[PDB]
Amino acid sequence: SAGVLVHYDKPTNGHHYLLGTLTQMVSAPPYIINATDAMLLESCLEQFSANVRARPAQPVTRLDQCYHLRWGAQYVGEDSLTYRLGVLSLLATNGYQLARPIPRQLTNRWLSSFVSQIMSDGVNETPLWPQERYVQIAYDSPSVVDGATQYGYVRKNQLRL
Amino acid sequence: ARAAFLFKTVGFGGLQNVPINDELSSHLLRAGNSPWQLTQFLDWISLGRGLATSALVPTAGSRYYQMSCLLSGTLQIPFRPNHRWGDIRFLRLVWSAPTLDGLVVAPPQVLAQPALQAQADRVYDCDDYPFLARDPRFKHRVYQQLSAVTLLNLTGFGPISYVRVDEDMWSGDVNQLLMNYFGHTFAEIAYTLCQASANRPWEYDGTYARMTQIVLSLFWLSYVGVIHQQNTYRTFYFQCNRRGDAAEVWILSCSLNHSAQIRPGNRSLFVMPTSPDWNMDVNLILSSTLTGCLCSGSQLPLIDNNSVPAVSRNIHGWTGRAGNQLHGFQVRRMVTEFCDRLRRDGVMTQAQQNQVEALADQTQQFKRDKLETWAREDDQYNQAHPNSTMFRTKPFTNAQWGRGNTGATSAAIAALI
Amino acid sequence: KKTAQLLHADTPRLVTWDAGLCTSFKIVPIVPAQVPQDVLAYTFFTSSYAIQSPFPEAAVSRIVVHTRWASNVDFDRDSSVIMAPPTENNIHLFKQLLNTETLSVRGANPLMFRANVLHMLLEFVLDNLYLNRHTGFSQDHTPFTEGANLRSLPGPDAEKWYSIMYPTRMGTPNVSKICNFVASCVRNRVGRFDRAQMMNGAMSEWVDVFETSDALTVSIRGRWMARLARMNINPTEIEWALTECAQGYVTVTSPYAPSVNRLMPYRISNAERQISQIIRIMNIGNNATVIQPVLQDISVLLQRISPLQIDPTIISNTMSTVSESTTQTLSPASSILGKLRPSNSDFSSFRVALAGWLYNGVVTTVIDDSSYPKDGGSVTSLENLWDFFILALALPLTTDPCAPVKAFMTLANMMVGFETIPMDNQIYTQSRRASAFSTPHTWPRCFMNIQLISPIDAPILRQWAEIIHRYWPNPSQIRYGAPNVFGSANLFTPPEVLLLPIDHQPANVTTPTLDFTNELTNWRARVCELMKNLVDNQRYQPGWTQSLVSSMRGTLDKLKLIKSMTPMYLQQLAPVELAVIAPMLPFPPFQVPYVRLDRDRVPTMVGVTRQSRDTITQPALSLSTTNTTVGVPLALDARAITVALLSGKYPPDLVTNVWYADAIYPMYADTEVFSNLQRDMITCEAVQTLVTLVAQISETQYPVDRYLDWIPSLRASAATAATFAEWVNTSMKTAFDLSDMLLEPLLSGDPRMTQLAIQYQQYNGRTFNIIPEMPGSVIADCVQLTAEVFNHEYNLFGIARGDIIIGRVQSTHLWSPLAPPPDLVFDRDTPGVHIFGRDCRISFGMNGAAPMIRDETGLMVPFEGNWIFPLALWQMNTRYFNQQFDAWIKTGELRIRIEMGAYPYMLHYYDPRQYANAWNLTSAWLEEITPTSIPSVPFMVPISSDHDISSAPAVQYIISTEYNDRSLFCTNSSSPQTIAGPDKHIPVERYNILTNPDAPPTQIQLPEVVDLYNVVTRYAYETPPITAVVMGVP
Amino acid sequence: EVLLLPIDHQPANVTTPTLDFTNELTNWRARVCELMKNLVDNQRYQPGWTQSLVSSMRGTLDKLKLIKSMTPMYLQQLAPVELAVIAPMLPFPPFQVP
Amino acid sequence: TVTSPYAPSVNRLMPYRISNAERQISQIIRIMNIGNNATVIQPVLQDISVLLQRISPLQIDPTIISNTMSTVSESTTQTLSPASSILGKLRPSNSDFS
Repeated sequence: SAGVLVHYDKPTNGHHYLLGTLTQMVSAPPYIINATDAMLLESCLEQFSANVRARPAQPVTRLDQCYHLRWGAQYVGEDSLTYRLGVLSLLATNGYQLARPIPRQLTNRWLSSFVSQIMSDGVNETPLWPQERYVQIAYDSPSVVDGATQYGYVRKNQLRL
Repeated sequence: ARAAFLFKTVGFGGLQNVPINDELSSHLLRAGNSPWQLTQFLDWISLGRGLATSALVPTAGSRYYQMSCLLSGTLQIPFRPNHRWGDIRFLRLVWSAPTLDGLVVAPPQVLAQPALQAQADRVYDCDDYPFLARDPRFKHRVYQQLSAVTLLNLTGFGPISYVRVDEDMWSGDVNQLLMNYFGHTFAEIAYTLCQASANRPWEYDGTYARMTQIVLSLFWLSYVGVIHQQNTYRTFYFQCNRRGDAAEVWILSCSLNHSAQIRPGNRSLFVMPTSPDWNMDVNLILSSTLTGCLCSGSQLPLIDNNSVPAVSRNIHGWTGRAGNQLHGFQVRRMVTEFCDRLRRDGVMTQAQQNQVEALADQTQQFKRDKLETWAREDDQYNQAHPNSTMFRTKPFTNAQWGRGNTGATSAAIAALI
Repeated sequence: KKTAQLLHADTPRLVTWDAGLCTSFKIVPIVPAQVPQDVLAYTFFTSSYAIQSPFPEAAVSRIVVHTRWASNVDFDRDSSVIMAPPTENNIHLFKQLLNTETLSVRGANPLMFRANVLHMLLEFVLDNLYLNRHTGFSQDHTPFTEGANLRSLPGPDAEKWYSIMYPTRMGTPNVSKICNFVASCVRNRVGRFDRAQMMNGAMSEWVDVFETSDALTVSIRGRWMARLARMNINPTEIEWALTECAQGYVTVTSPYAPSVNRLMPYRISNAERQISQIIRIMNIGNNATVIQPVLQDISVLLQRISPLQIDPTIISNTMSTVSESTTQTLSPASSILGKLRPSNSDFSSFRVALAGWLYNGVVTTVIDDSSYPKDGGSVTSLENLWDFFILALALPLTTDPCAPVKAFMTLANMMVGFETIPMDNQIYTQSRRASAFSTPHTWPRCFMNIQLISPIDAPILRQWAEIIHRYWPNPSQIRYGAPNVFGSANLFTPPEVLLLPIDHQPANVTTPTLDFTNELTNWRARVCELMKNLVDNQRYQPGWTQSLVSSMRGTLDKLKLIKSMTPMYLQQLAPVELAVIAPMLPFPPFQVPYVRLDRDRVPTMVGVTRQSRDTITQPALSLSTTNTTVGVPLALDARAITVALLSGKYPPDLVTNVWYADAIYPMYADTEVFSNLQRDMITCEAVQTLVTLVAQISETQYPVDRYLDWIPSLRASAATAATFAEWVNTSMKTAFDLSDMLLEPLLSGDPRMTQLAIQYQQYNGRTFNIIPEMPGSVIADCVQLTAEVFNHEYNLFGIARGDIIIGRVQSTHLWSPLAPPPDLVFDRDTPGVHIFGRDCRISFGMNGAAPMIRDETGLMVPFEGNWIFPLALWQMNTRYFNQQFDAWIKTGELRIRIEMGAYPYMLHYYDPRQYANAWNLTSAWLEEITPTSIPSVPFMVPISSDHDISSAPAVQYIISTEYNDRSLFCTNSSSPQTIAGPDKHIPVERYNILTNPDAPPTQIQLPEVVDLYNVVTRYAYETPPITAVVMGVP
Repeated sequence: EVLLLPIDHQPANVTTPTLDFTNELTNWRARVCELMKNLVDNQRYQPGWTQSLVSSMRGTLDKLKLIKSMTPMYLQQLAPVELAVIAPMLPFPPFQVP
Repeated sequence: TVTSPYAPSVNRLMPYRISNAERQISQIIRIMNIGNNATVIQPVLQDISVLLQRISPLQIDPTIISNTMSTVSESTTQTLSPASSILGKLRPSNSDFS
């Protein structure tokens, strides 16, 4: 009923799944967050920071840091926090960058504002759509997981940015 | 294990549409509105004790083909790229739910609007449709039956069966379960295995998977004539008293006279009948059905592209560059093969062979006449009613009546031992 | 009645055996043979030498329907269809349904015919659900066969059965019709010709024989056997399923050898259990008196199985640990031992709280309101303090999804006059009673986010909210059951999974010693610390001595450290017990997901649907509107639960494996689940049969073929559909010997748009649906096959098809009125006919001018010609039409064609050598027509002669439009030939298996022609009880 | 030649479905039942109810909503016909304002 | 349909044709006759309602309600329940439908 998460790039001790418990995070002043939403949010922020700070000669521990949702999509609505965080995770993995600085030590109020922006009214313009089946990469995206990694990533010649 | 869930639909027989119409569809759904007919099929053939016959379903192969046609026609609505289910109709029929439980008659507003126009020889993937991808148990439960449909619709001949010989399959639990089936016919075992498969999908190397593979190997080895009462496979064999008749019965038996020496290792092949006689033979259809119900939990070796027609090539998980070939036989010659192998082994005389061949010749005469007459009636109907254009049985040509590769498949199955 | 049906339901009778003949048609001799004649010497006939003959020896023989006239059965379905010969009146068969307003005993309402036939066909199927039994054989000691094996029938007078059952054994000394036919047959197809002899010195498993029978009931019993065979299971699978069910605390064995074939039909499909569960849930809705005994039964069983027992003194002694001085007026320990108030008889209330965990989808357990403070809570009083403590311990055990807010508000009501927090409105204020907060809408907004509570104004409530939000118990799941035989009935949760509101952890040790790492103790620790905070207050103390503040914190540490085995037991032993018990329950578990504090996910509605609305044929669209809500709350006692939580005790020496092995063993010898499965199958069969039969008389949303639309039927309404469905239900219950409810939940409504589905919805608007798949049914398919056959063989059932012509015809010719020459018939397309409808008006004649009646074209015609009438026009103007037209039909040149569609008939025979006139019969038939009923049509038919006879006049008045003489067998069966009258020989097509030598033995000719000599399979399977083959270790 | 009615009329047809919301009276019953479901749904107009009763009210309202009565059908189709048949024969002919 | 045979004649007399004004005048007289006396109008309504009860095929069976609910109280201890409350107020046991 809660989602199931996975890393495809370099999981810590081998292939594994993460299942979230039904606790919540109330530290954010105006918003309540389930555990699975909190994990997706922290990882996507990490990958955005790593994208912006990237340098061609500077290696990184992992090329992808965002989580992927593998099970339990049918329990999540399109107005919800989990679905939008999944879309944002896919965007960050593709190489997208937020148009606003991310501080090197996050605070509660900043996270509150960020979540409020995520749940603000509007629609999604980018042509990237979530699928629990696999992780889809654009034709011309500057990622390099596909050559080094064999499982979980598929590159589409017709999905281009 | 299996990673891809592709299937193939039926192809037009020169007609302008899927060869099913409203009349046949209402005949199928008279006692249950579910398109997944595989249980109701089992209630119609009546354990294979006689020659089943209906006005609209003259044979068993007719019903199998008509179930294939209905699924192929109707599953093309939810598999359009927009993935909508309740918006249009196929031959007055609409889907009840997003989860494809059954079929109902279209509401008046949809009846006013036109119907979907299906296409021949389509190949679809189960993961494309979101409601299938979301629920794995549902996907496997329906993919068993889709695998059976693909096995019928892969080539132009009859159904395809899979035979495997391996010593490490046997174990303690397999022995314990196999002892219970002593004295039962092949059809009864097939029924029970199909119901058990319906309730719970099987592990990769579970007891039931190895059990059903062993059962198929026993049936085919007895059918060819390698194994009998005086030459057993760990004391187990299949027995027919009335070889050659229109509705044969095979009984699982145990005997302590001998045990055939078996070479170590793993071997397998794909076999199929080519003559139209398969339309009236229920054991072969049930063997193909068992292979289909197995295919959901396991992965079979790929079939070569050179043994299949052009449109059925390079299917992701079914056909491949250099896979195994198909071994095709036709029924009447295989009876001579059976009698010859028995007579050479020394357990059968010449007069008994004479009687068996005479009975088989009579049976083949009757079957050929009936099938040709039904073909003529279908042609006449298609000419009279251009708005229906249906087929009651899978089409065939005269050249399929001759023998071909029968000796080769017989030799290969004997060489499996 | 409903709760008894819930606890246990009647087991249907499936397996029944027939030892007679598999036939339901009978040949009878309508007219006697003319043996002592004066052209042939009596020595010619084989009747004078007393040879028993396979067929009646008579001048006329005819086929009639008589279900099970040759059978010998061990159980009686008691639904026979018995038909009298056509020389008798058979109207009573057609006037059994909706003919309650018919006055005459001799008439029936035509518009009801299609209703009466369909029910009749159902009966025909229900009487033939049997299995053919293998009796025994003997070898022929005579040359009449080539050493054939002949079968023996139990019972008296088998010497006639031997002559009936083997037609081809008779000698042929004669050139009669019977001798010619039986000489034309083949001689090697009599008796047995297959045998499955598997073990020496035992019964052969089955045989295949040639014998007298009909193909229709052979098909029916073949389908029945196929269904029962798919239902079969073997002892090894039963052993594995029982071993899985007990989680390893029970071992049973199975034999290992070649054994005889058994029949134990118990495996069904998952959809059948789904449908049964939905039917039961709509059967139970909104009634607490129906479900309360279920929980009582489960609680008693939980006490029977479990090692934990409740010892109240474990609290009392600790309470006597400290002493308070005899110089004070209030004492904490006295308050505890007064408000807790144990008597050990309330253990049920504890167990009932656990059984409720299995049913939170239909039942909700809530704390009784009287447990709360009578006038509200004040922190200054000690009773109110400990009442808060009792409630704060007791609430987590319930399945009420609003327990956390109830606890928070129970404390907030205590602080009124001490601290304040903002509320949402003026109606639900801080002084509102906490029980009023019973829905997700009443949850206050300060509870969601902690910024709305001041840390400086209400620090205690800030801390309590934090404690609740981060330290409430977590939900969990366990595995149970054995779906390889029992399947599962889980609707919303996945099969094999049982959900709990409390986290579960298995034990590593079989000899446990006290441990406090369990979640329940951790909660109590939070509670006691929070109590200490507000007791230490200097604002609370003024009325209390400082030693009293100290003694309060002391007693808070006594209960913090009580030796309580209840918490560890729930964390480790109780889930195992629930998983063991659940598969044996007669009402299987039904749950919706537990949510901890996620208000966007609390379930707010559970609804089943049973019919559809207007112009909506798809269930997914109509479920959201047509559903009906289900559920009741249940009241529990807080003090009992709290005492049970504080005072749990294990036996002094416990080894868990031995205890559970000894406890669980007896309960697995009971086999009620194997009966429940057969009950489920029968329920699903009945539902599908109802749908298929109802679809015939009225329009519905399912696709079904329609064979009987040539039989007249009324404009059915909701009342007629309900009345038909009640008859269907009665027949279904009588056949399978059921005395309790069946299909009756469906009948409290309009049965013309039935459907079954369920849904539940969340607080945020998300809804989840279940739509079970229709599994198919064999009774409905057999009924439709009976309809297909009836479409061609209606004559054997007593029904004639078409219309009739009334008109005088006089000649000496000897043709039959059931097959008249084509020149006596006319139709609508005939040149010169007049066609009448509604607006016929008769104008009288004057001064010798002929009277006239109005055509449809507007022309007015006199009373002579060829007229076409529909039946209703004569019905609605009976007396007037008789008095106007009968003279002109009798003597004049008027001939009238009456359109009837389907009708019964009666036969009258006569001697052709004498004068015969049929006016009396036809006048009676015409005059007995009423607006709502008609009698059987009378026909006059000549008797056939085998030698010369002279001719005589005859007058006929009724003829049929088409061939309606299919129920005739041979005429003059003993003479060489028939010279005069209708001539018929024995029908070759019925005996095609014998007359055509190149046909396979298993051929059938349905639905066109019913054969009367077939190949039948007879079985000898064993049907033992499960206890006989599966044996447990004592 | 006119007789006035406060209800609509339709041609007589004995086979009309029972749950049909094209009939004004059945539709009116359905709308009232749904409004009461809205009224009781959130329990904000019923303080002082100690234990929850929303499921029981909803169940009773659903049972009353889908009931199989023929009276709205009869009033839509056959009652106007009966009134029109009786009307010309009455000793006191009708007197109606619109 | 109604029919009435006759033979041709001109000495037949069946005086029954009048105008609309005469009927309207008589109706106005009959309206003034009531004079707010209810005893004048009570019989008319009562008899017309009984005639309608005779002719109409619709019939009223209160049991349809009781089966739809299907609730029974063990005792007075079942203090508060919606289904029993509505059944008690509707009173199916009374059969006066005037």
